[PDB]
Amino acid sequence: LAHSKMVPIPAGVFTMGTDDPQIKQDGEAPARRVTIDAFYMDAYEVSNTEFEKFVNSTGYLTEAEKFGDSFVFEGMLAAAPWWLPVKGANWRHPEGPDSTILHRPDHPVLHVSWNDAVAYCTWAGKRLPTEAEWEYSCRGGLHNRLFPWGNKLQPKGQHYANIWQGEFPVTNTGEDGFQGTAPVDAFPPNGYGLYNIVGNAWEWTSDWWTVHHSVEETLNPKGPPSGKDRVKKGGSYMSHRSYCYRYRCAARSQNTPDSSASNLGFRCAADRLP
Ligand SMILES: *[C@@H]1O[C@H](CO)[C@@H](O[C@@H]2O[C@H](CO)[C@@H](O)[C@H](O)[C@H]2NC(C)=O)[C@H](O)[C@H]1NC(C)=O
Ligand SMILES: [Ca+2]
Ligand SMILES: [Ca+2]
Repeated sequence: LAHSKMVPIPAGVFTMGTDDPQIKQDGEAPARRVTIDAFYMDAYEVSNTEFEKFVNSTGYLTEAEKFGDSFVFEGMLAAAPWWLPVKGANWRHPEGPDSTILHRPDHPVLHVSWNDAVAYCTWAGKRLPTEAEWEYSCRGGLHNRLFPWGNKLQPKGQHYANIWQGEFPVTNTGEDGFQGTAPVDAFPPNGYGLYNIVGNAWEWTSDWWTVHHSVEETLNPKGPPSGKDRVKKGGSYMSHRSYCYRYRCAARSQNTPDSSASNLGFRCAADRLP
């Protein structure tokens, strides 16, 4: 395993967002040309094992642990009836106190807040990516496509990401091989060498959330200077076309930075190799 490895994301110009928004309320539009300097991105979502190294080193207590609860999806025992605040749910106990990570060390760490993620990434000599860096990387060198790999959900009849199959939220068939999370190195890489950039765990980025974007060309944009929620990207193992069509690189959602949940993790980035 080399689950803290990073890949070089090349310098480039890309179209962020889309002029054919699928969830207009989320400010997927307008499409805008963005220039990104070369940098490095974690190939993998941060895993339980990698987060455990951080905690062993620092003694860090996550915000869910301090608050004493976190959000868990009902189907695996609030924003929706299927999100329950579970006492004792946290990164080590993803469905509550009588769950464990012992059998899933290589799955993405969950129940980590924005602050938790920033602490980890900085400890590791890295940082969170910006939304623009994250989306550019997600797109994997392709222009104006829905997914990191193209426009077809199952190219060549193959599953390319861990999302939901079946009727959400009642029945997840596990057709793609995983009902909950998958190992961080599951599924094919995109064109830049990134795994699970759509699906599996949602991913925090550094930006404050807004839905108001200019079409002006920008360079290494950081998002708005203020806000109340931070941007998350990429969808999760819960995502489905029928209700949360957000396993697209252009998609986006938000949460307050102290929020945590059983489908939300992160990966780091860095200007240079640490
Ligand atoms: C985090 O630290 C724990 C506690 O030290 C590690 O688990 C121990 O590791 C030692 C050293 O190899 C083993 O001999 C013990 O059997 C382990 N003890 C227990 C109670 O599990 C753990 O491996 C560390 N985690 C990571 C990811 O580095
Ligand atoms: Ca799945
Ligand atoms: Ca992901």
